[PDB]
Amino acid sequence: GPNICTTRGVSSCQQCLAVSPMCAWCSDEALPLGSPRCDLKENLLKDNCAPESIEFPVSEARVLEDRPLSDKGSGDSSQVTQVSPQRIALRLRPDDSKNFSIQVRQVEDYPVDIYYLMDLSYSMKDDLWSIQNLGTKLATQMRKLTSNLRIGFGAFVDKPVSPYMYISPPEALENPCYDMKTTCLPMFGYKHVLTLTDQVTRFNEEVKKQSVSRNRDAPEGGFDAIMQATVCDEKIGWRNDASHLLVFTTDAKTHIALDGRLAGIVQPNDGQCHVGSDNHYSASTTMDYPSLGLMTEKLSQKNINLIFAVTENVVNLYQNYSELIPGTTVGVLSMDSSNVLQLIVDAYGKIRSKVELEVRDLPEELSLSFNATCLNNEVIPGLKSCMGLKIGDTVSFSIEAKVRGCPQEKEKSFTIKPVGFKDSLIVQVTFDCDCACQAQAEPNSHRCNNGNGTFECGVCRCGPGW
Amino acid sequence: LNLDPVQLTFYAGPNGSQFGFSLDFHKDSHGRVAIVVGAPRTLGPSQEETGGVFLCPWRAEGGQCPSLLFDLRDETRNVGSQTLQTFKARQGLGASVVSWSDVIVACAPWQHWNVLEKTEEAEKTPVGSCFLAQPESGRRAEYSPCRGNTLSRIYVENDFSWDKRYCEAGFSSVVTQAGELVLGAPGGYYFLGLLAQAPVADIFSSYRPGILLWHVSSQSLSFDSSNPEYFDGYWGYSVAVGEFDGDLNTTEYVVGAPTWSWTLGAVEILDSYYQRLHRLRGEQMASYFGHSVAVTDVNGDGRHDLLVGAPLYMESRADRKLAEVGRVYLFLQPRGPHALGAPSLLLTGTQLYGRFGSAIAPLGDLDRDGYNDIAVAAPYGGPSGRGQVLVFLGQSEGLRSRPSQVLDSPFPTGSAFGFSLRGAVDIDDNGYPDLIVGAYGANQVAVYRAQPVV
Amino acid sequence: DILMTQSPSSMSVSLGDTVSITCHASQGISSNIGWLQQKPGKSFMGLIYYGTNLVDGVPSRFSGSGSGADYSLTISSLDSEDFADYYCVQYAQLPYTFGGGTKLEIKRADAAPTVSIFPPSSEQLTSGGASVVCFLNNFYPKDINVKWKIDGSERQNGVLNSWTDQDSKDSTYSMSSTLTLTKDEYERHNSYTCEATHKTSTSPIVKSFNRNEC
Amino acid sequence: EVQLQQSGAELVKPGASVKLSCTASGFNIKDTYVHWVKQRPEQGLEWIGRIDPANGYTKYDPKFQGKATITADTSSNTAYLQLSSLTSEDTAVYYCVRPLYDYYAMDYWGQGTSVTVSSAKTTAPSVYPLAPVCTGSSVTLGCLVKGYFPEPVTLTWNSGSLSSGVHTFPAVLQSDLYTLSSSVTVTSSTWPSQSITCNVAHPASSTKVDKKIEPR
Ligand SMILES: *[C@@H]1O[C@H](CO)[C@@H](O[C@@H]2O[C@H](CO)[C@@H](O[C@@H]3O[C@H](CO[C@H]4O[C@H](CO)[C@@H](O)[C@H](O)[C@@H]4O)[C@@H](O)[C@H](O[C@H]4O[C@H](CO)[C@@H](O)[C@H](O)[C@@H]4O)[C@@H]3O)[C@H](O)[C@H]2NC(C)=O)[C@H](O)[C@H]1NC(C)=O
Ligand SMILES: CN1CCN(C(=N)c2ccc(C3=NO[C@H](CN4CCN(CC(=O)O)CC4)C3)cc2)CC1
Ligand SMILES: *[C@@H]1O[C@H](CO)[C@@H](O[C@@H]2O[C@H](CO)[C@@H](O)[C@H](O)[C@H]2NC(C)=O)[C@H](O)[C@H]1NC(C)=O
Ligand SMILES: *[C@@H]1O[C@H](CO)[C@@H](O)[C@H](O)[C@H]1NC(C)=O
Ligand SMILES: [Ca+2]
Ligand SMILES: [Ca+2]
Ligand SMILES: [Ca+2]
Ligand SMILES: [Ca+2]
Ligand SMILES: [Ca+2]
Ligand SMILES: [Ca+2]
Ligand SMILES: [Mg+2]
Repeated sequence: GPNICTTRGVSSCQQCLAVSPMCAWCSDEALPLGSPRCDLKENLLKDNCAPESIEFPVSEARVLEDRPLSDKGSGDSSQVTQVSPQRIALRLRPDDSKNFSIQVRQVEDYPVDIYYLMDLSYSMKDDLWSIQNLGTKLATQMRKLTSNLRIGFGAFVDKPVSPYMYISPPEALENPCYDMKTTCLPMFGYKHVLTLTDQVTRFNEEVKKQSVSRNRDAPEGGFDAIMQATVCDEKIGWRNDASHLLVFTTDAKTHIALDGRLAGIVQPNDGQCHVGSDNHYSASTTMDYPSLGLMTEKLSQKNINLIFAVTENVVNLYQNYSELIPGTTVGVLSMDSSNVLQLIVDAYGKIRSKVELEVRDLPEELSLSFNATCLNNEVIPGLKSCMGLKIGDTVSFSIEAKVRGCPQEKEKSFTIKPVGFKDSLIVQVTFDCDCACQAQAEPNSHRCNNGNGTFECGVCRCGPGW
Repeated sequence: LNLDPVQLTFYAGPNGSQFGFSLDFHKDSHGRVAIVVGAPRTLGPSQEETGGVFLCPWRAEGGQCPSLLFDLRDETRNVGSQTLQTFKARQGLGASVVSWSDVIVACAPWQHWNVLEKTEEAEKTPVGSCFLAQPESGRRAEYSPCRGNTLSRIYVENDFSWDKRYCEAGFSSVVTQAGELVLGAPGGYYFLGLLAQAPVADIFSSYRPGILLWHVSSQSLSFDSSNPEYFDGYWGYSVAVGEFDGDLNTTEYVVGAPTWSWTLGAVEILDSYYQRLHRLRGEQMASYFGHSVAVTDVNGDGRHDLLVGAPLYMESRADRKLAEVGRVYLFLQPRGPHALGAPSLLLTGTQLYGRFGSAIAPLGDLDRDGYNDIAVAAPYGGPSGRGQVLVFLGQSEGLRSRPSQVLDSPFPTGSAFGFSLRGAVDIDDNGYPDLIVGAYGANQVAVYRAQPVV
Repeated sequence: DILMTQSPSSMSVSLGDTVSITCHASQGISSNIGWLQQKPGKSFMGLIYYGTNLVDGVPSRFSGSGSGADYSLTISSLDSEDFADYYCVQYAQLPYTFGGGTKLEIKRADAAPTVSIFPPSSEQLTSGGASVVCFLNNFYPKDINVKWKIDGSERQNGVLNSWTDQDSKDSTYSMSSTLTLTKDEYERHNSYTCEATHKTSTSPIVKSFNRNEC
Repeated sequence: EVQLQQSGAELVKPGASVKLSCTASGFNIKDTYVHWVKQRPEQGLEWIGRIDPANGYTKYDPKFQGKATITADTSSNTAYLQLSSLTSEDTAVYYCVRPLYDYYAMDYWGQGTSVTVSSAKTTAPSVYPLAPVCTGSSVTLGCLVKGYFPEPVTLTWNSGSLSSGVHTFPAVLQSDLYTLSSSVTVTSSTWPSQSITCNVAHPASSTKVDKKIEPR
């Protein structure tokens, strides 16, 4: 009987396919006048339509790249596969929908960068002492999780300018601890000390030569240091295919954007590297502290996992900041950093305990839906993220793409990528809205009103200008 | 709505002087309006930055302005077996400016100060200082309420109580109709923040050059605190005055504390005795809620309303993502003795890092409909990021949710167009209140003239 | 400590005169000096602070000046109330130190004193004491020297002198000298004299009496 | 208006102690420095020390280290000066001082508190008439008030009647006891024609003696 394909009374092959994903078009010449050309593929064959003249696209989804998931992230020149498949082809006719899957694994024995960024205001004098063997201790424990570890060190205090800095007497500049009975370093903003390296004894020996400084106000310029440790890629030495852990230790409040005006500083932070050959932050006294939003941007851009390792007296503070900077982890630090080792290990576990999908460059007319499978084959509808995972675990997601109508551009592509991951699933979409018979149309046909029309797919169409 | 964006007027100071960092309208004893302009990095005598002030006569063509001269020489006084010292290098004269009557008040928040007694010292610190001028008569005075002569050791013993050594007085400023100067000092009491008030008349009558340390008996300072909620709160980062207690004889203060309570931020309303009448807490940490405050009755009931700027507010967006755009809060004063409730309206910026709410200027009644209006700056807003100033009109129920007019910066990138604002004054005497906009990055000031509604 | 040498110790002047008091320090004090007024039998009033600045309420006819270690107080057109004590004080260094002081006195024509001697009363003699009194009333200038003589020979032990401030009426001065002896010692001698030396006479004004004799 | 209202005159014995007070009127004592100054006729003016009533820190001239002890109570809005182990040399007038504008100045002064140190007991005066010797147009009489303690004494003639033409000299300390005198001048036709009396009152011991001047 009649259906939406016929009852709509379409005018062409293109219009026929736009009715519904189930409609088909017969471009055969030998077709009765009363019989419609736009019907179910079954009904057309039933009416003796030539099988070759049947236009009926089917929405499909085939893989192009399907590398197997790596069992180990060790070895290789980063030929590690974390996502599978890596690339698929997607074909969709108007108002239709096709589905596909994706697998994501938290690969075992993946390389790791750890940059130790340390508050070295006066209260951290004791902390320096307890981490003099952190490099080797940390190596021993991380060896259980990875075979490619690199570590590095940086330190901060605050903007070396009044009123954060003591500027009298002249002695105080060289030795801020003059009015006490000790010596400390001249005040410094942020200084890089040790580029990421796998030679962990370098960490120990650099640390043993470090010492604290002293400044006036409780809040410190750590956020300056986080910014630089993030955007100075080559100096810090972050690797392309590795987890990036930025370990921030402090026992105090922090300066934030717009604080700088108390030092006469109004220039917004530009999010650029300003650490040169002297390994000190040169814009410390000229550029304001960075905003949370700008930090978030750069951390995300460089795939840095920030770890707030702070003392109990400011845990709530940094826990709250962490909520304004997604992907950030907080750990409770001892008054002498004696527990900083276990803190870093726990954080690394927490960091790799989550898989959260993200979409880039998704066309307007496309919408996606996600059904997740975390744990043991337990499906979770309307979810695109798993938690509570361990290293070596694997999760998968069912995805369905729904296109609205037919867009102008017939070929577009987007990306499915887990947060922080290197690999990703590229989806090459193709919008099959047209018919093949259109490619062989007869303009100014002598079948269509004395040349006043075009003959395509077995019917007459009004030409251009009409 | 009816500011003229076609024919602007441009004033300009020296390159690098940050001319336009602060500004205000000034009326001489005859009512002739001019523009006082602060230029906090203007060069001094020793070819060193000390800041400066300019008094711009009104001219449709604009151009260069004459200097309002102040003493830029460092001072020293050996008295009472001590040595008093002022340091004006990089003091930032003109980091704030305000006019009242025929008097101008220009401040240098980062003017430093020290006291030497033998081998000990008070420490060289930015107490800040304000300079007062009566341009017509040539009278000059100074006011630096945070200068002390206590030695460093003493503060240490008493755990830094009543420590005003880092006040940075003049960081913000305002003057009551009665002629009481109110200075914000965000570094007061070891960075809690304090307010210093004193009648302009008594400043002039009690000041003599060379004394450096003198008493202003009629002055009033806010109080220290041991509540950590106030620590590093920069109470006085911004300041304003208004009528909020229903007693027209008393003048209430509005104080911004953008890092109050571990950077939650706050704004407080106080009586003239610094007793707290209300507190508005920030909505989001590090948003700098209280960066700017504005008092004006926007809904025409005769009750002053309160606007607060949080230029770093991060608006929530799809996929659990935040976007720094800035926000402005409107608080309508309720009838009679009642607390200011929740905000009546939230205005939220659109441009990433735009810093919508960095400045908020009452315009008075721009379109002359009976309701006062405001201008909000986004110094790095607009599709180009060059800066934008948005106008919102008053109405019976508060403010309109959408702007009536948007002013795109005419200056290049980095001008900070809108960082400073001032309205509610008819400079060309055409019967419509006008707007002056500072762009210290370009060392210029733009004047937008209000015209009849079209 | 800083020594403050104030000069002159006193000056005799008239109404309308323009006068100047000076104050010299032992070292530079950079205008860290104040000037004070103390009207007769009353407290102090601030005149000048920091060298040249008038205290609130002080007339403009007063004025301070000078620098380094030499300063001056000037009063243009003296008023009847300006006749009083004046002091300088430095506060350049602790301890604060004051000047010797300067007293403004009313000037007038010279006038010789009216001398009058008085033997011991009968009452005092019966009690075992003996006081000879010698009044010297109404004279100008203030500078005067009294000398007691017993039997022609000078006596200095047991003399008690007292001077009055410049009289409000005639602007003259007066003095009272009293020689106290025991009853026994008073009768060892006969002649008792008090000699007055003033610039109004080269010859001293003598007045005396003889015991028993009358 | 700024006023410094000090305590009343003190009359104490050597070796004892006394505590003077300086109450602030029309302002808060805590606003400025408060100094103390000592005044004597011969020695003149001497700076004792200062206090900052806001915190109680003090400075002293080393000459007064031991005797002088300056304190302050913001509650009663008063400053104090304690003197100990008193001596005859501690007999002086004591002023409390504060500045007007200049932090270090000495502008506003109290009325001053008189202090007298002595072991003398309350002794009544000995009034003696002073008649001239056995001529001119003008005559002069006298009166001698000797050996009284403490001060003061009111002296008049004919009970306030004869006022003009009189010279009552300041008291003088004579061995822990005061001595005073007074002269009066009239015409020869007045005396001994008219009776002249020397009225002397000493409220301390409550005595009002009157001696009539008789010729010789
Ligand atoms: C890190 O971030 C957290 C989360 O915001 C902050 O914690 C909040 O701090 C505020 C301010 O102190 C607290 O405010 C108040 O809420 C109370 C209601 O409490 C209940 O509910 C929570 C669960 O959400 C329970 O934990 C709690 O025990 C209660 O069951 C009110 O009672 C309070 O009232 C009084 O004070 C306010 C001013 O704050 C007055 O206006 C009121 O009139 C009244 O007098 C108040 O409203 C809030 O409860 C806290 N939340 C949580 C979850 O702890 C941290 O402060 C922040 N830390 C740092 C360092 O930034
Ligand atoms: C009695 N009551 C005391 C507190 N009070 C204040 N107004 C007040 C508030 C805050 C502070 C400070 N916070 O922090 C600073 C401490 N410093 C320790 C050493 N640190 C060196 C370094 O870290 O390098 C820098 C930080 C000082 C001091 C005083 C009211 C009166
Ligand atoms: C997400 O999960 C839901 C189930 O919770 C899936 O939906 C059902 O899918 C079948 C497939 O044939 C339909 O017949 C049902 O009508 C659906 N039920 C609903 C929607 O309530 C859905 O397909 C999943 N999506 C993806 C992309 O896997
Ligand atoms: C398409 O969806 C169906 C049901 O949701 C599923 O069984 C099928 O495996 C999906 N196709 C692919 C390629 O995963
Ligand atoms: Ca520590
Ligand atoms: Ca700091
Ligand atoms: Ca009021
Ligand atoms: Ca209102
Ligand atoms: Ca309006
Ligand atoms: Ca106008
Ligand atoms: Mg610190």
